[PDB]
Amino acid sequence: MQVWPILNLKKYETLSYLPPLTTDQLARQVDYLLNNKWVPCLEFETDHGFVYREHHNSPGYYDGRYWTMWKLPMFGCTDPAQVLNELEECKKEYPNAFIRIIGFDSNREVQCISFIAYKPAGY
Amino acid sequence: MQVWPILNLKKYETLSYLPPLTTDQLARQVDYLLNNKWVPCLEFETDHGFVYREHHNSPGYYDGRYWTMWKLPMFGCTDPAQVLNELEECKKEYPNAFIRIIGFDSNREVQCISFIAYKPAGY
Amino acid sequence: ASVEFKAGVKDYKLTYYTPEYETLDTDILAAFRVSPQPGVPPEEAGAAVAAESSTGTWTTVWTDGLTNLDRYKGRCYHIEPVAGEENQYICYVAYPLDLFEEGSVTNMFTSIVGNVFGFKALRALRLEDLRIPVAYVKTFQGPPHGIQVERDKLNKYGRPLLGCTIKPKLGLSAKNYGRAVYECLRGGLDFTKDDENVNSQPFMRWRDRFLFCAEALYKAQAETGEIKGHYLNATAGTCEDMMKRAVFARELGVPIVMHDYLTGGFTANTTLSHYCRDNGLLLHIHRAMHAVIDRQKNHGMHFRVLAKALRLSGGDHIHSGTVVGKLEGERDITLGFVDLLRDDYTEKDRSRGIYFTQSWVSTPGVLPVASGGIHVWHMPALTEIFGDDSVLQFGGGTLGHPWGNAPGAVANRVALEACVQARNEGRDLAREGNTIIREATKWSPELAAACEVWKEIKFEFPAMDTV
Amino acid sequence: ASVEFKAGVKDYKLTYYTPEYETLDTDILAAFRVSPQPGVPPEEAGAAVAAESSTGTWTTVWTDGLTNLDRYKGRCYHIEPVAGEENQYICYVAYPLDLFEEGSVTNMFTSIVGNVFGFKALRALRLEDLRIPVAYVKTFQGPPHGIQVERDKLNKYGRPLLGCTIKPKLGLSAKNYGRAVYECLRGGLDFTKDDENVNSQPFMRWRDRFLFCAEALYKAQAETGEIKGHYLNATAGTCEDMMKRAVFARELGVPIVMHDYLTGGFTANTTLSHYCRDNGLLLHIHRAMHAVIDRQKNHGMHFRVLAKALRLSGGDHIHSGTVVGKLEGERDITLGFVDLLRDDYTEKDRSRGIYFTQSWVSTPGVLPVASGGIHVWHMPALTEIFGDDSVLQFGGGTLGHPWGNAPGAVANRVALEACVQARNEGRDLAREGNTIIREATKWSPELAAACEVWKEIKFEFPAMDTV
Amino acid sequence: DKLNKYGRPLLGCTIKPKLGLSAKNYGRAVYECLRGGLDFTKDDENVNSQPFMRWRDRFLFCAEALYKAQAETGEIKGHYLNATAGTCEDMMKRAVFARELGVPIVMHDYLTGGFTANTTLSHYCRDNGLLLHIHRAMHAVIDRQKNHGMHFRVLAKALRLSGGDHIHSGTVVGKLEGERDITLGFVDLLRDDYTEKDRSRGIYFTQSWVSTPGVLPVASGGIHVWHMPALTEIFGDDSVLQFGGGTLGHPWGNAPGAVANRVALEACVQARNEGRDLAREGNTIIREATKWSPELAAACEVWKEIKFEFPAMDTV
Amino acid sequence: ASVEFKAGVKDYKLTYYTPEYETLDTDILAAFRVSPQPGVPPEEAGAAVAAESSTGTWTTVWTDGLTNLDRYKGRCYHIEPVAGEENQYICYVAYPLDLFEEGSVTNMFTSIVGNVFGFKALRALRLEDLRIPVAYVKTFQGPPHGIQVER
Ligand SMILES: O=C(O)[C@@](O)(COP(=O)(O)O)[C@H](O)[C@H](O)COP(=O)(O)O
Ligand SMILES: O=C(O)[C@@](O)(COP(=O)(O)O)[C@H](O)[C@H](O)COP(=O)(O)O
Ligand SMILES: O=C(O)[C@@](O)(COP(=O)(O)O)[C@H](O)[C@H](O)COP(=O)(O)O
Ligand SMILES: [Ca+2]
Ligand SMILES: [Ca+2]
Ligand SMILES: [Ca+2]
Repeated sequence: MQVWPILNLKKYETLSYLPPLTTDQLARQVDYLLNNKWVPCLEFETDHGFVYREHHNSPGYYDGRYWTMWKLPMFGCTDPAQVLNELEECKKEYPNAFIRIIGFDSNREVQCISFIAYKPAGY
Repeated sequence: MQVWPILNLKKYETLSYLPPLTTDQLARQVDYLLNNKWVPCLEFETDHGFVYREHHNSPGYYDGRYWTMWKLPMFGCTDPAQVLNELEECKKEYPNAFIRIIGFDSNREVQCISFIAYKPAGY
Repeated sequence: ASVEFKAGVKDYKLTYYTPEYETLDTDILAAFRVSPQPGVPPEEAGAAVAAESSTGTWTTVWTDGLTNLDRYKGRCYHIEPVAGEENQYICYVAYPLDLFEEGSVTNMFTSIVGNVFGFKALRALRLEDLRIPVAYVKTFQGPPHGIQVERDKLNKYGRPLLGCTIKPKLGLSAKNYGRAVYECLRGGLDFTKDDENVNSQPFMRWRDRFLFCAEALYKAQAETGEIKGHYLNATAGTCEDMMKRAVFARELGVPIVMHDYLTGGFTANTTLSHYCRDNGLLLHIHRAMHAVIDRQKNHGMHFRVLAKALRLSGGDHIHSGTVVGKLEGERDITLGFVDLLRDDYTEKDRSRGIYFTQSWVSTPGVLPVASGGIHVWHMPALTEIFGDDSVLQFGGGTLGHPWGNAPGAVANRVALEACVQARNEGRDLAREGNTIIREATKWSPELAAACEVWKEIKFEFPAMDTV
Repeated sequence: ASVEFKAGVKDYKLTYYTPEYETLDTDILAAFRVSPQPGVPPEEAGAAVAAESSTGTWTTVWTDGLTNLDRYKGRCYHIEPVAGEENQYICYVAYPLDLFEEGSVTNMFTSIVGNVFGFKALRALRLEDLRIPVAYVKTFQGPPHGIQVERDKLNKYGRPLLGCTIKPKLGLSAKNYGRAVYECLRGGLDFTKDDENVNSQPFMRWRDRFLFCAEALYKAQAETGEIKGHYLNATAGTCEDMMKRAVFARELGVPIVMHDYLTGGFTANTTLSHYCRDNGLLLHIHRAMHAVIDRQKNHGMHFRVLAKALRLSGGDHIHSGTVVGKLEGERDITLGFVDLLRDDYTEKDRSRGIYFTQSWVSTPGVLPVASGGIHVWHMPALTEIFGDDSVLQFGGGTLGHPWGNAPGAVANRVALEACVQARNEGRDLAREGNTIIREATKWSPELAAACEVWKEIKFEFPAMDTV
Repeated sequence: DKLNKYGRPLLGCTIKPKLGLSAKNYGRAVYECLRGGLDFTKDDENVNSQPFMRWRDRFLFCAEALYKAQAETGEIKGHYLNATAGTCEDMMKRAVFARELGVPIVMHDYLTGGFTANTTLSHYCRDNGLLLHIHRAMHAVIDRQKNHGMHFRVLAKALRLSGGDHIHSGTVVGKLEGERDITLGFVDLLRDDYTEKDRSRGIYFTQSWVSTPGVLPVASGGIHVWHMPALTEIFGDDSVLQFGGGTLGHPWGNAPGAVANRVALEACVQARNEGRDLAREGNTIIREATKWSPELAAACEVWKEIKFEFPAMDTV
Repeated sequence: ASVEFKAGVKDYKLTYYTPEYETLDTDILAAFRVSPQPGVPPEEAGAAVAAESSTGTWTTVWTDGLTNLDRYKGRCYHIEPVAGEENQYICYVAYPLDLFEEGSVTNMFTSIVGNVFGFKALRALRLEDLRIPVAYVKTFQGPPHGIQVER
């Protein structure tokens, strides 16, 4: 039997327990986002990469949930290259940042997609 | 579209989104203080440059507001050179301090001026 | 319009069988499966049920002249024979809006299901479905949070949530509960839970349990960086006990509590839904006892009725069956009521056992929870049946992994994320599931050990409640 | 005593079928009617039910080694075939005392009836009876007052009590409710009542109702000189609503309130029993919804189980059926559970559907309430079946008398006192009932009119739940 | 003194779509606006608690957001959390929860909630140290017409009595009506201790306030960066300037909208304090600041021609 | 269904004048008497009222893309001229049920009569009537007793 590790095993919600996504693997989630007519958005975070409680500890309140918005939601977008381009731009501007791709459904007003698309060095 | 930066973008209230004040620019704010007959005071802070909540988190309570007063409020002052002189003295005594100039209206008992006049190295 | 008072008994169908009636958009509509005794017209059986579930009794009372009995009466307005049954009929009843107490699931069940199932003149009776009009919908809080809010609170998107009941159902001490909890959450499950009948007992007192499971869960969050919860059961003997568990949960700062709505009861449930809305606690509903009422085709209340009343009373989560596991749940029926649980509009659909079109006027949807003898091999089928807005709950599928809780959790979390990825890529979960799972074991030795243990385990029997 | 951990699924009968087991006097004992699927040994079906109602799940979990699974486990310790049924067995289960939360009917039902009735491998399942050990009995308050105290409070001895539901079940205004109430109490009924589904509605708001029915009942007491009550329904959507009705009843100074224990729910019931004990209000229990669970032989929970749990939770009164009226109730079964409701000791008796000897360690007895399509002609049979410690309740039998409420009440009160006198004199109520009633009409023209109206009315059908 | 903000008008911003945004999206929009240099953001008047967004959820996420803004920028922020509600008990539950999260400022719609319930809230915020921002929704039902109703100076004086730290006061130059002279009028009534009779500005009586604290006027409604000069000259330092559409309508999104706004305002304050004439040199001062602020430049291109000029109804 | 974000101002009637709309039995319907300035089409005056009492402001905001603005927007769905008045119109507005707080008169009036009566582009405005759908009616207690009980 194996012991599941303890140190440096920070995880990043959906997809983070699979092998790192390949370039195509990455493409395919982006297509999946766009095939469901959801709106792409990028978000990034330099300082607080994981949730914490600084300002309150009542039920349902966590810090570190909000990241910062890269540019605006890509409304209209039908081209995955557009999204992967913006990922490259965000990366070049913020190479010490975690960067995630999210996908909005506006009918339900819920994020239907959210995954990590880039982690900084040592991550 | 540009993404407003995230790291090292601490701001210092009034005037702190402008380009740094020139020596003349600085003089002009001081004249403005003195032409409204307001009382110059300088204040400095080495340790806690920005607000934080150590001792309480009730509504309206922040730490880090109070800085420490350089000498007294310059009552009577009609000369701007006097004030810029004290700025220079404070700076020589406290080169690792943020220093601000403030202006008191005694009729309303409110500060009507307040701006940063010196930041330490890396700021 | 007055007529003299004539004491004595008449047929119910004289007043309460009204075939030509056009239902109003404010009426509550019931669908009964009715099995009359020999000798009893379906009309009169239909009529009986409507009368004694709304205004009438077994003989004429004079006090009806004081009111307008036409505007208050329940009405049997349509009968239809049941296919492949001797002497069995669907009877529809409309109940006017005024009959009901605003915001009380208790009062709606007290009329509609109060006394009629014991009538001598029926062999059997079963409430199949109910049409709650929108103006009655608006009198209830509903779910404290609902799917959108819950996902935004926990920061969890793109997949089903994963849960795990602590096992031995009973007999573990507090500190051991806490130990099991940390181990399970740190391997990738989002939630763990009190077993339904774990309340407070001689082997484990509640306040001790809550305490340690807080430490545990706060340690798993800290190690993994993803938000965790553990369903702390508020179920209790009295309302005052229940409220004491909630308030202590609140005071610990954790995200979620549970309640056993039917064995606690709708009056106390509603109370607890209210307090979690005021206090921002998520509310996981357990449906223990439901099968006492809802198993048989011929007699009882369908689970879609209990779920609708849960959505009114309030739950963020409800168990919904698994289809594939150790408890009964037919796929088509299950798709049915799940749709009733999460969506805003659901059209009539007899193939899925929806007898009424149902609107919810933006009452938040409820997250279905699949739990009960499932394991990694069922992952594909579960993801396909329920989709992303579900909680998948793996008790013996976690704690029975050969390598302990952490690795059991990893196996289940990996199998799930392999099915999501495969799905999102365009693969067919129903066709390719065993394969997908197979592929994932090549790189996850946690999953591989799970897969080896339970390879042959299936649960397939003749179901009882079918369409 | 330790053994290595071997993950994977085994038979339940390996751990949970224990035929040689001698029950302990602290154990809770369940009697299940079990109908296995084809292919499923009665042993393994028995075992399944015991395991998943106490400690076990569908695969081996390692965490059992942390505890002493032998002392906590539910146990199937006896199977016996069912007479005149293919593939149906009584299975007995013993549950240790530690499994249960002291004073919570909710927790005892959550284990014993929580999940097992939905098992795929069963066709059907039914809890017939439960043996609550005395040390568990002592953890409950029971009835707020109980028969002795109730009779001493109201000053009413030597006869059944007489009641009357107000009719039209719904749609009467407050002031009209109050009018009907005064008229009914002033002709000789001891009590009148809120109909179960009369809570607070658009046609009649609760606080208005309580108010006027106080005036009414205070006027009937004043005119007749005997103590009256009117069952003011506290049933409500939430505990806080419920408690508000109780507290206002308390504030009016009246003797008695009611509660719909199953549609309100055991958590809220228990709360209300507590408050009436602290506040000296009598507590009349309505059993609305019971027939949803308890009608069928093959699947559900027998009413004797619901009654026992009511006696623990707390009720001064519970409905118990009438035998002779419009709702189903077999005489022998009914004698059975009535005995379970009022007495301190009740020996095993399969002929009356008592599977267990049952002791109550002076927990007060509960008064049975017969209500539901009865009338003056049933008086003799009712008095014979139930005896003095009962409440006889005549809704359409009061308000459907041709001469109005007062005279309907007199008819029923006279018929009852004629049956008492005749009984006390040494006459046979079963043999001489029609006669006795006949004699009494010669001097009571109220009774005579009742008798003429309902002379032919009988309710006789094939029953469903039999022994 | 509580917020540590001196020497300029404060800046705020109403979250848009007025209705129909969820709680987590409200928090998202808030964080972005405050981090770009706005002092405050706010519940739209008619955002209370609804099917698309329940209040307790909103407060919680806007706390999270605002605490992240503050921490990134180091300047104190606030978000007016609307206590307006159906009953007093509901209202007081919202104030109590704002108190508990430790934020600085709540709001109330004084006329549709009503003076009784306002005075109750004003009391609580005193006893609990919450700032209290007053919205004046419905006022124009009573105060638009010269011939019939009640002038808005009357409602403002009553709000001063009842209690508000902030009230909306009109803008003059935006999408809602307010004549300059009458506006300088009642703004004086709201802030100063003594205000002499002056029929030219619609003050019919001399009014003293015996040191009742003055109320910060809030200019909001159809304004943008080109109105910055005028606003600064009309209201001076003791004002809150509020830019909903003017923040969330910026092409580059909230943070940049906020920056354009706060840049324009500090440029008018710097210009002013140097001795320039805001009424004469406004377009120029704004023009100059776009040369070094690309955020401002984008705002200024979008709304260059937008003006709001009609015959007013309430005049002297 | 998504379209790119185009900042800047547009006519209100482009989003909130909706003449072919069939009112829902849950909507809240408002009857306004509306007197536009010179130069202002009734259609745009009606639309302004509907927008600025429900979801919209004076310039396009990107955050609309995050919701479904069609299901929340107030909608001017009928204009009729007023007899014996120059430039005065009845404008009908429908408000979806989701916009309102249950049981709060204060919330209904804050949307519906909050801001619109001060709009520079109107000379005058008057709310004549409101159609309160029954599902909203049920959220209120109403009269404490009412006529029957009182007597
Ligand atoms: O005790 C149990 O049996 C369970 O925890 C399953 O444990 P395993 O995860 O070990 O199966 C669940 O409560 C049942 O699934 C309830 O069924 P339902 O969801 O249909 O109400
Ligand atoms: O509504 C009714 O039907 C009753 O008032 C009878 O009215 P009548 O007196 O007019 O028959 C009783 O509640 C039922 O008897 C309940 O049955 P049970 O006692 O078996 O629970
Ligand atoms: O709903 C609106 O229309 C506003 O948020 C302005 O939003 P924009 O920032 O997007 O214009 C303000 O509440 C009005 O200004 C109220 O007017 P007043 O202050 O005159 O009472
Ligand atoms: Ca369980
Ligand atoms: Ca009844
Ligand atoms: Ca607004």
